Amino acid sequence: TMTDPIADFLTRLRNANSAYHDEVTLPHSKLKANIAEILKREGYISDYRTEDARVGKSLVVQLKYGPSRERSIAGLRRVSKPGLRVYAKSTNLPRVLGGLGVAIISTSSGLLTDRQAARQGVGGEVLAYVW
Amino acid sequence: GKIIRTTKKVKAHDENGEAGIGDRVSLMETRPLSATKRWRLVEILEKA
Amino acid sequence: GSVIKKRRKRMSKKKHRKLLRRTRVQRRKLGK
Amino acid sequence: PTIQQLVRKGRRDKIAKVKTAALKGSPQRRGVCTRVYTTTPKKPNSALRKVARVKLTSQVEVTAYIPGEGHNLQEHSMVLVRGGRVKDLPGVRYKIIRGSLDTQGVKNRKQARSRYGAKKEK
RNA sequence: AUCAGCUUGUUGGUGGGGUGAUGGCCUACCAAGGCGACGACGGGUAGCCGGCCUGAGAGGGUGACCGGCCACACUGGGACUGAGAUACGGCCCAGACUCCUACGGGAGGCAGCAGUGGGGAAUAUUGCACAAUGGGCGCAAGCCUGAUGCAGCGACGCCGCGUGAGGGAUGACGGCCUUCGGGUUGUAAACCUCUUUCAGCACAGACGAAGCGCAAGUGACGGUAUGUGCAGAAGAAGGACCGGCCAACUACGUGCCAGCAGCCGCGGUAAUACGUAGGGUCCGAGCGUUGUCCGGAAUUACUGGGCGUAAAGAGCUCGUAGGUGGUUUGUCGCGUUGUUCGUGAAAACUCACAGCUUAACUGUGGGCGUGCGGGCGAUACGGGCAGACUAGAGUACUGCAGGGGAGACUGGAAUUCCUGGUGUAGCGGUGGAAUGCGCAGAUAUCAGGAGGAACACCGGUGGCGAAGGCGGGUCUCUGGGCAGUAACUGACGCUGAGGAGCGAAAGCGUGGGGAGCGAACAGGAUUAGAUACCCUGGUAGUCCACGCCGUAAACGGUGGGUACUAGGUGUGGGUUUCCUUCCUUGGGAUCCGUGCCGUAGCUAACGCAUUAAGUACCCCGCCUGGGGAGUACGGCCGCAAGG
RNA sequence: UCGAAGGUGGGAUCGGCGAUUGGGACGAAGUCGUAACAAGGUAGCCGUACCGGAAGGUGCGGCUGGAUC
Repeated sequence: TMTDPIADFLTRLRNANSAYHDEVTLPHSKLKANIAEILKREGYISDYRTEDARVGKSLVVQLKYGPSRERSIAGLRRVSKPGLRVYAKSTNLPRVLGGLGVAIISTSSGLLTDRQAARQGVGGEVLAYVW
Repeated sequence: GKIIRTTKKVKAHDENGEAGIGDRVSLMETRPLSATKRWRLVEILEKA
Repeated sequence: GSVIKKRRKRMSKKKHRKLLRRTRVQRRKLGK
Repeated sequence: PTIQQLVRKGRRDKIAKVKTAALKGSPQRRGVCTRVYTTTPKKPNSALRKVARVKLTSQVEVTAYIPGEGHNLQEHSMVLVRGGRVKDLPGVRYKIIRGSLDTQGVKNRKQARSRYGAKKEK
């Protein structure tokens, strides 16, 4: 059955990217919406929105390419998955591509970036790597 | 690195025989009352 | 794969089964 | 395997076979030479390798190779064997030290003498 | 676990006892409890730690010196004195050993500092002193201290220094090569100056002692470290290696002999590899060899590996413990995270500074001490508690296809056998034959009868089943799947260690049945021989009823669940829209299976490719060089074979 | 009363030796055959059963990791 909606979100985004798609339609979740907002703020997706579907809501993510069709996101991976969960302190935050990437971290203050968490001096759960 | 859930057995003292099997209770650590008995029932918290 | 592997295995099994047949009554006598 | 499969069972490393088991955790070991003889090497080689059936103080009977040009070892000789495997003879894994106890150093040897127990002539 | 059950003061209670104190620590009585597949109960091994070695780190090995805790004192048991006892140099008893005896009885315990024997490859002196620090006794002087401070032996380890420095020829001999010209040793040697490090011979001579002492004295190391002089280079170098990995070549002798060797491998008349000489390279009071641990080894892969064909998916399902879990509301603050406080001995490591002529070494001051606990804050995620939803899952109603399964009855073709007509000398079989069947009437051709087994045509990469598997006809009983509607329950789901069930063929037990076929067994033929292939016979078996065994190339050599990633074209089952001739694969739309081809992606390659071997999450099984070996030993199952 | 050492008894468990006996590994030179690899001259292999100096043969079911059509 469905065990990891977040990793499903990441892999649907990745598969749609590698085939050069423009829209991705998803079941709606509050955490998925937060991930999509963090992705949009960092210039990884063109836009994102929410629609009312036949049972629940739905989330539509519009992907972004370059002028000569260069994919904006190069890689997506899930770090803390059901089974083995990953938690990080405020002084051992990870670095993606030596700092050129973004590591989404859920802390008690909300869903932040690794640099945001390092500046605010908090720690939490490392949901994913995007770069 | 996985999170592991494990259980332990504790012998505790209740004077009046109030709490029954299946209840949820609080316990406090005391002096040795007998051979392998070091806890006391402070107050039953949830019935069943 | 290659049939040399099955060939080695079959020869070993064949020899063992022949040996088992050769020492049936003796084995029954000892085990009992 | 699954991380739960690793939690339940874990990783069991391979077993490390014991090398030179007759020495019993010693660099050298003394023995009495029960027999001296010669034996022929494998397919592409041709010689008369000088070997000795000896009995160590580990109470283990072993074969040792005698290096050098010549030796004066017979039965009932105090020898001092050490490790060392020569590929040519499959059975031997020990070598008799030249220049200790009853084993003499080689004669008329003037290069790499220490490995053959020859004193530096003055 | 090739050790699954263990416990009877054992688990709890009460009244007493005992202790410095709680307590089955002990006792009398009552209740039947307590531990265990997160490994009880057994077997093996081992003193634990700060630390040490290795490693990028995680990790692996380890517990030598120095420091902390524990345990012991010839082996076993016991108590007395005190505040305090495993009481090493205390007591009692029982053993083994050593010694004295007048034979009645007595005396001993170096795993304290030295030392002996023995074992071993191997580990030291039967030394000085309480001068300093620490301890016991005493008012004090003072007395005791094999603790301690020193000394001797061992290149055993780390560090430092020396065996000489300058100039000296287009560069003496001699050795060794030579292309017979010449080259290397080599500025090296001989030669004229220089300084003496350390040792050698003399002289002086410490700090450690703001010490101790109420007596004028007080250093074991020690006349030592150290300074000032004396003539002189005067007393001081060896060990490996030179095929390639890897710094460094020629001659001579041996020729598969003697021998070398970490891997591949060198030696049989030209060896840079064996041995000896000249030369060279790397180290240098050391150089090699052996043993042990870590690395390289991503080769047990947490960091950081795999399972189509290289080792690796259980034969297939159901299900127990366990692991994991769709959208949403509130609460707790267990996991998570922030801050503050306590602790994390010293030594060790790291940074800085300082001291001994440098170094090794020492001291001082930070950091490190990666954890635990106490108070306070946060609530995104995971989790608990209390609710909600229908998208997963299950049920309900209406239709669909099917060799899915069990029982009973029953149909025809064909083979064999029997009975009876006709009929004559062959039939059968093979590459060719011969065994064999007939002439006592075979084969062949008709008519009648008995019996058993398998179901032509439909019928194929077409259907059904979890797999193994399933088609002559009819009747009775019965399991699963698909589609349409979406009324119902409201996460009830996924996987599943062990366990249970099903499981081709052969094989086993009891009782039937027996046409054809056919292991074994007989002949004939081939052949050098034929325990075979080919031919003629032929028992078990194949068949039925009821039970056993539990294996297959049980294969897609591909575990189950879920989501996503271009398409083209066959086929099986079902719903609907537009042309409607209103029939036809009329066209489209959509759900579920089953084939071929094909991108992107993946793979060592072959190949897979929406029925993945692609991209991701959950759970299980399995792999770690080839043999020995799926074998032995032990155990469980079976009548046996055997698994 | 408790109680070490000792005596008696039947079992449990771990090892050494053992007349005789089975298989395994490796050997400069030996005897018998030709089983597999090309349709290896009867395609090979898997489970099972019987038989044979030895490789091996045959029956039943299965697989293609089988050549030609």
